[PDB]
Parts: sequence; structure tokens; C-alpha cells
Amino acid sequence: MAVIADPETAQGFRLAGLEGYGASSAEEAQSLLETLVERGGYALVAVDEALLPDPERAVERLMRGRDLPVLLPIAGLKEAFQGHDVEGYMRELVRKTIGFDIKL
Amino acid sequence: DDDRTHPIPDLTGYITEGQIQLSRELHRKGIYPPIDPLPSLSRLMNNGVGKGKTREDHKQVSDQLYSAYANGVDIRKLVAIIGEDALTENDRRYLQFADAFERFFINQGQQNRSIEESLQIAWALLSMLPQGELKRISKDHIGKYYGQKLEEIWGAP
Amino acid sequence: DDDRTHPIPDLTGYITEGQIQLSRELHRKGIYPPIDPLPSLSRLMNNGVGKGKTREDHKQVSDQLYSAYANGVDIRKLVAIIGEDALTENDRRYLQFADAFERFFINQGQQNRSIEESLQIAWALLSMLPQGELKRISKDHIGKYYGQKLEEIWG
Amino acid sequence: PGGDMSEPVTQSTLRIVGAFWRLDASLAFRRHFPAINWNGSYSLFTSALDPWYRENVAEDYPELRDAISELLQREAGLQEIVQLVGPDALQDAERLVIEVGRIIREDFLQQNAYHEVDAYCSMKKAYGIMKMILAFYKEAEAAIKRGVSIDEILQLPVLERIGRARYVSEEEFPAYFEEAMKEIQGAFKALA
Amino acid sequence: PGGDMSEPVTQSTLRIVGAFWRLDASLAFRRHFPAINWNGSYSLFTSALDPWYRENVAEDYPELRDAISELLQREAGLQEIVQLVGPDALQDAERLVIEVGRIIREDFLQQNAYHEVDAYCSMKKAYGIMKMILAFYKEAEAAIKRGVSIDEILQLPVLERIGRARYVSEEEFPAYFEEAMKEIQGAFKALA
Amino acid sequence: PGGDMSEPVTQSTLRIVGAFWRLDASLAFRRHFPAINWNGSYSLFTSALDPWYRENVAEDYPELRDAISELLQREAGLQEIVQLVGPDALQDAERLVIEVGRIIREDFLQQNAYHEVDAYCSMKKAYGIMKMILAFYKEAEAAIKRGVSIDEILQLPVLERIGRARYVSEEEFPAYFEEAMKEIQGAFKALA
Amino acid sequence: VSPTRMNLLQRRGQLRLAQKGVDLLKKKRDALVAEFFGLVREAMEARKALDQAAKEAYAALLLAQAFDGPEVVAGAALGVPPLEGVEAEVENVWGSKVPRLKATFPDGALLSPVGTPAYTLEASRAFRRYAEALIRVANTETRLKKIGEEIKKTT
Repeated sequence: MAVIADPETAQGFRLAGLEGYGASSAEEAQSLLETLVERGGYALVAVDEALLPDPERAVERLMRGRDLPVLLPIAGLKEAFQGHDVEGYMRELVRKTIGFDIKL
Repeated sequence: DDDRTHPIPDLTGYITEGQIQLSRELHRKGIYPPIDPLPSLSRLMNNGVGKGKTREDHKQVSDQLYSAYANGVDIRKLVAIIGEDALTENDRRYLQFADAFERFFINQGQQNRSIEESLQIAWALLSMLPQGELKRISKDHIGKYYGQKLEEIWGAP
Repeated sequence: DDDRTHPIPDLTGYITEGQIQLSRELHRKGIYPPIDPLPSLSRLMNNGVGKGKTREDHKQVSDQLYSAYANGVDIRKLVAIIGEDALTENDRRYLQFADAFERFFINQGQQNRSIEESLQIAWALLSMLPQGELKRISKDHIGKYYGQKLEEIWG
Repeated sequence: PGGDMSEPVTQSTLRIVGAFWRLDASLAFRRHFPAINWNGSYSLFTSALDPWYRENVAEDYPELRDAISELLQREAGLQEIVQLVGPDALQDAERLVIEVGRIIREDFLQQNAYHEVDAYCSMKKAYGIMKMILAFYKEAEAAIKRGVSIDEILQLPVLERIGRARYVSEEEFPAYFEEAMKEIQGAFKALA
Repeated sequence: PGGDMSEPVTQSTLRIVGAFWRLDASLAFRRHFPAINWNGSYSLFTSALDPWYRENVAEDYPELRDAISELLQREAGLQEIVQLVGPDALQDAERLVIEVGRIIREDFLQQNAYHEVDAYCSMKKAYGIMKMILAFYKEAEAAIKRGVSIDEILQLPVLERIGRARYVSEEEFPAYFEEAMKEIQGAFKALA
Repeated sequence: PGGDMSEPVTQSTLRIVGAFWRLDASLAFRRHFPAINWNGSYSLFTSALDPWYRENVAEDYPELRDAISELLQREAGLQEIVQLVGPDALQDAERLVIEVGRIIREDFLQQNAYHEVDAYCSMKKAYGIMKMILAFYKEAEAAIKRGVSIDEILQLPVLERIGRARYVSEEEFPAYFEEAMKEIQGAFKALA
Repeated sequence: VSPTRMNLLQRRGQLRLAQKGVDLLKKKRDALVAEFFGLVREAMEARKALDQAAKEAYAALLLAQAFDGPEVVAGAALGVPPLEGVEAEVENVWGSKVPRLKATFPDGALLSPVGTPAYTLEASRAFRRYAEALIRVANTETRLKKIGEEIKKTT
């Protein structure tokens, strides 16, 4: 399965048998993601968190056509060694879905 | 034309104490006598029931029956959209109570039920609901009268 | 007004033998003659049509056209309520039939059509529906007249 | 005048007649005749005529008539929800009711006064059509509980057989009825 | 006549009266007596009686009354969120005003006219009860600013002493009020 | 009386007049003047004046007028869908129609009776404005198929030129028109 | 609308229908919200499980890279063939469709059975367990988004 991130985890991803590409900047990540979505064939795509927080936020002109590919953000390299705010990420998700941002 | 704002039903409401309303839906479903309990009302009921007049538990049983039927009809309307599997546990009990209520309490045919028989059927109907959900009835009457089965009239049409 | 219940049209409809009603909604869309077929009526139609007078399939074709147009009109309201993306295939077929009916059968301009040309256009419109849904037409007439495409005359 | 049923003449008549057959303009516009408004019509002679029906048509004819009336009432109840959210938001057990109500409306209640055969109908032919519709409804309700979807039941070829029982002549109907009953029995039995 | 407030009699009455106590049966269904709809009711003698209030009852009475009215007004805007998500998902700051609104609606606006002492209530007794409720609210908010869970505020025994202020006699009120005020002050001193 | 268009005086007048210019209170509330309802108005003299238009204004003036009427009809059709789903969900070919309809509504139909220039408009000035609007619509419709966003088109500086065209005097308009046409062609040729 | 005594009663019936429909839609929204506020908790738990798996897989691969060397790690990545057996199905949820991922995770489809680069083999297992947790996160995420959009439509 396609996944773009820092090459240090892309190496392990191609070790596991998943297609992997490296990214280093915002424009590079955007171009890589647009080429990944434009190219057909796969069902799941994982994008980083350090460079692109929301993967479907940039591909909004393309994801309205077909619905089989699924985008998903994952943690970075140094972030996984210390964790992140899952509570904050899900609070933001609840805000974007139900619209009221009130949950404890 | 089923209009309660017509002058004849409007002026009758200013002089009389309550009303009893017949339902066309219950009549078309085959229920006789088709009396709809939700819009019906008696305005002197509390002065004629109670200790030494009918029985101790009359008023609270009537209130519990009213509230349970009011819940059951709306649950019945919701089932047609969300399905009977998406309901909670007590909602199915309320739905079954509504069906049994319409089948047994209202639809009596040409029977001449005494008040004891009516209260017996009413207490047997409330036993479908779980104990402790009967908020409007005090615990002494529940201890005295809860738990009877409806087969006593199921086998007696 | 646009009121069918006014005393003058009401008494006239009680006295006469049908009516031809014009539609302002069809007139605003550029359709001429803007005759609305559903509120219109002809009481003496059955005397002058049929076998030996015009053709043996006239009445059944008329009834089927009425039913299909009524179904399409009713589906338009469902589209206006829930949106046209939640429809099935049958509803979209009826919607396309209603639009093509208004744009081709009613709208003719100043030209003078014969009865056979009108029946040909009517059978062309009915061929856009599945053969099993033509309930009001006999199977012999369906076997005889179904299948012609609309583009063979207007294309 | 103007279709206003609150007219004095209509209200005077409503209080002395035993049966009321109200006609509808909306049904007449779409050429659905006899165009009887089922929701606004009534009869007060139904209960007194039951012994004659038992003696002269069948022993269970009132039960079939009551079943048809209850099905129509259920469809009229569901019409509010179907006008609110559309037909595709209902469960299969309600879509079946809607489709059976449509079958009843377009097969049993409709009649063509100018047709050669459909202009006259006897009691036994109507009894047979009611029995066929009820048998199909029972079998389809059994199939829905078995996991079969609604969208495949109504595409069966037996709906054309039931839907065209109006035009069978009185001399052929005893054969047509027994030909269709076996097909009704077998179609759902053979289904997956 | 039909429960509508656009009736000519009610419209002509609304134009000449200085007060308007709109009862509603929704609060009578839930056994809340009196059943006055405080959102629709109004009085035009509120302001002009204030000099009498401050020269007879207490100096801070109009401000305390306005504070209680503002507390009741604040809860009215949160019903659009309580009717979407249950109360248990609301933030603690809003949950505090929800609890204080319930306490006001079920302990201060409620009155038993059949009771021995609750049927009659002077101005100073109501002033004391409002003072206790406002002290509860302000100390709870101050504790929230320090950082506390809502359940430890609800745990406090002063909930019952603020509830049972209705049933105290008028002779025992001037000691009970000060005792309750000092008790709640000490209880919120004994908090994180 | 009250804006009711079914009163006897209004209905008696419509049986004899040839043109019916209907005013709307909704447009007058938002200061959209002359506040003529272009959906409920009509004129029976349109077809009889075409030979005059073809030889005194331009030979293709009726076609342009019909094109503008068609655009208004399509915009009115889309505005029913827009007000319940939202304009963001629409495709680009529909948002283009919405924007062009707004441009027609605010640049062509709207006229100020108290301005020193806009109070009077010749036929040729209106024909030129119609030509500019239709040319812009044609170029935008052509450029939409190459994938250009609506937001790129809406930020073009030539949109301001059409909006200010009606305040140009009758003397300066025949040159301003040519400059605007060449600017439209250049801006949509250099566009992405 | 023609003013008659019949049309008044028709309008009042429509008003009653509208109010009861409002109540029914509110009940449906309540049921949807009660489902959503447990689905989000399952999403929370799956997300933190994925975080822990990410931590251990990254540690294993870092330890393999530091000791075994980039050359052997790159060679082991080259040797293992890619995976394609992702089983996808479409399932309804509350009257709406979602896709689901049921990837095969085939046993024996990978290369290098020799365990001599022991830390490389451990990381090769760990990243496959990473990929196992990934679709468990994704299938909850898509269902959560669909239920949220249904809540939006009802509102």
C-alpha cells in the first residue's frame, strides 16, 4: 500500500511490502500526493503529520470524482518516540464533523 | 369534517367536563370500541375514584397506562425508519406493550367488564414493562399487584 | 385568476363536454401551444376513436401516456424534496420521459401534424420505457408498434 | 360548487345516507378510475351483510376483506414518512407494504368501464383476486424474513400474472386462478 | 379558545395591562407549580418599585434580582446543545450554569401553596434565599477557576441546606440564613 | 391593498392591457431598483417590434435579448437548488451560471434614477452592455473546460469594467466598449 | 391557493404532518448521536494502539539499521516482493455505503526465510504488524466520517 513520509520509515515500509516514497518539503509532499492520487490502482494511502496535517484537505478537487482510495494521516519519526495529542486530534475531528467542538 | 374548531364542538367544550373521542384509525384496524385514550379526558375523575370509592390504586395505574401508551406510539413510528434492531432493550418492550394494549385493553368487543376485571387486565399489561420503570406508581401498590400474566384473557376472547 | 374554482369556469365545466386548459408554467418555458394535458378533458372521445375510425391503438396509447406523464410529474416533487442524486434508475427514466414529452410532444409550433405523425411521435416517446411497464397497452399492439427511436424522426 | 364538500347540500346528505362514495379530482386527473377516495368514503351496511357473504360467496370472505382494509390503512399510515424522507429510507418490511399497496391500488381497485371484459366483475372473481394478492403478500413477507432483498422480489414474472387477472373472462377465471395459485406457491419456494 | 394568543380578547387585553403572567401546561405536565412561563411573561412595574425595595427590604435587592434573572437567561441559550448532545458531554463551565439553573428552577421558583410555611413568603426570606444561591454559584465558579471536578461541588452538603430554605419559619430564618452563609463559606474554603 | 394581486381592480386591468410590469416588495427592501419582477411580468408587443429593432439598433439584437432571457431563466432554475444544499456543492458549470446571473442582475437590470448619468440609457448602450456580458460568459464557459477554478475567474480585473459600464456617459461609451472588448479577449487569452 | 373551507383543513393537516415529522427527525438524530459517541471512543482506542505499534516498529527498525547496516537492510527490502491482496468490500451503515479493508496479509509470500540478520527479521515482522493496525484504524475512521455526515444531513 502506498505511503509517503520520511525515507527512514519508507525503508521499513518497503521492507514490509508496502509501496513507499520519501518527502522533505511542503511542495514536494503536495506534488507527491497529487501524483499518488492521480495515478490509479491502489486503495489506501498514508501521509505524514509534520509536513501535511490533513491529507484530504489538498486533494479536494480530485477526491470528489472517485471514492475508492482512502487517505489517512500517521505520526512522524521523532513524534512516535514521544507520542502526540490523540485527544486533541480527535477533538479537532469532532469539531469538523459535528460542528460544535464541545466534548469532554 | 373532523374539525374541533367548528362552532358545535367548540361551544360544547365551554360547558361540559371533558370529552371522549373515537378514532378512525382504530376503527379501520378492526378495534371496537374505537376509543382513543390520548385526546380523551374527564375533568371530574379525581373526585370519583380512590379509597372507598373504586380501589386504592386507580389513579396511578391510569397515569402509568397513559404515559406508557404515549411512549409506545412514538417508538412505533420510529421503528419504520431506524429498524427494530437499532432500538434499545426497553424500547422493544414498550413497542410490545403498545401492541398488547391495543389488542387487549381497548378491543373488548361486546364484553361487559366490571371494574375489577378492567383493573386486573390493566395490571397484567403493566407487568410487561420492567419493575422500577413504573415511576408514577408507588411501591406498595406494585408489591401488592405486580406480576400477573396476560394469558388469563389471551385464552378468554 | 389562475383559479379553476371560480364560479364561471366551474359552471362552464359543469355544462360543457370537457375543456382545454392552458398552463402558464409551460408558457414561461417557451412552449407553444402551452396545453396542459392533465386538467384537460374530452368527454366524447370514446365515440370517435378506435378501430375503423382512426386506428385500433388510439385509446390505450392515450391512457398509457397519461399514466407515464403523471408518474414523471410526481417524481419531480420527490426530486425537489430530496435531491436528484438519490433517485433510482426507474425514477430517472420517468423524469427523462417527462422532459422529452414536454419538449417534443406538446411543443410543435405553427406546423400542422397529421394523426399518424402524432401517433408515431407518441410511440417513439413510449419506447424510452421498459416493455414490461406498459401495463395499459395490449401485448399485440406492443409487439406491433414498440421499438422505434426518437432520432429517426427528430434527428 | 368548486368541489367544496362543506357545501350545505353535501352536508345535509351526509347525515341521512347509509353509504358515502366520495370521488377525487386528483385521481381523475391521472385517469385512475373509478377514482374513489378511500380515505373519505364509508359504508354502514358492512356488518349486517356478513351472513349473506358467508352463505353465498365463501366462509372466510369477511376476513379477506378485513385484511385488505388493514393493509390499506397501514399503507396510508406509511405515506406520511414516505412523503417526508422518500421511499429509499424505509426498511424492507415497509417497502413490501408500499409495493403491495400499489399492487392493490393498480390491480384490484381499478376498473375500466369501457373495456369489453373489465366492465363487469362478479363476487367470486374479486374473491379470487383478493386471495391471490393475500397469498403473494404472505409469501413475500416470509421471504423478507429469510434475508431476500425487496429489490428482487418485485422483479418476479408473477406480478404480471396477478396484475393482468382483471381482463380474464368469467368463463376462464376458474382455470386462471388455479394456474396462478400454484405459480405463487412455487416461485417463493424455488427462491434462494 | 384554541390556546392561541392572537385572539382578539387577548390582544385587546395585552394593550392596557401592566403585567402579564402567561401560564403554560408544559410545566403542569411535569408537576412544576406555579406553571408560569418566565420567557413570555413580563411586568412594567419592575423599575418603578425599586426605591420602595431599597428603602424597605435591602439596598442590593434590584442587583441581586437582575443577577438571578441573568442566570436564568444564560441557561436558555444552552438548550440547543443539550437537545443535541446529552448533558454529560458539556464543558464544566457550562455544566455549572446548567446545574445552577436547575437548582433555581426547582428550589426558588417552585412554591407549595398547600404547605404550612411555604404558601407565604416575605420579601426578606426570598432575598436571603437568592443571596445563598448566588453565594453558591460564585464560590463554585471560583473553585472551577482554581481547578476542580464538578462532582466534588455536587458532593457538598450545602446543596440540602440551600434546598431546605423554603421550609424554615420566618422566626428561624435570620439565624438559619447566616449559619448557611458561613457554612458554605467554610465549605468552599475547604476545597482545592 | 396589501400587495394582494387578486383584488378586483388589478384583475379587471389585466384583461385589457398589453404589457404588465409587476413590482415586488422583496426587491425594493434591498434597494434593488426599478424592482421589476422579471418572472411575473410580460409584454405582448415584443414580436411586433422586431423589424424595427433589426434596422434601427442591430440585426442580431433579438437573439441577444433571447440569450439574456434564457440565462435569467437558468439562473432562476438553479437558485431553487442552491438555497437548500449550498453553492459550494455545485459544479463549476453551475456556479458560473450563478455568477453570470448576479452580474446581469446588478450591472444591467439595476438602474439608478437619481444619478447624473444612469438616469437615461440609449438603446445602443444597452446593446453594447449585453454584448460585453455575453462575450464574457462565452469566454468563461470556454475556459472552464480547461480546468480553471471559479475563484481565478472571479478575481479577474475585467469584472470591474463591466460593473462600471453603466455610469459611463453616452459620449464616451462607444470607445469604452471597444477597450472593454479587447481587454476581455486579452485577459481570457492570457488566462491560465 | 384558492380560499375554500376544504383547503383550510388541508393546510392544517399539512401543518400537523410537518410538526410530527420534525419530532421524528429529532429522534433519529438522537439515535445517530448516541451511536457516534461510542464510535469515537473506539476510534480513540484504535489510534493509541496504532501509536504504540508505531513506536515499537520504529525502535526495531532503528536498531536494525544501526547494527546490521544499511546495505543488508536495503537488500532485505529489495528481496521481499510487494503485497497486492487487499480485499475490499462495500457495506451499508444506517442507509449509506462504506468501503472496508480486509487485506490478506499472506503467510509465505515474503522472501528471506533465513534469520541470520535477526534484528532485520524482527523489524520485518514489526512493520507487517504496523500495516495490520493501519487498516484497523482506517475502517473505524471512514465509518465515523460517514455517521458524522448523516448527522449533518439530519440537522
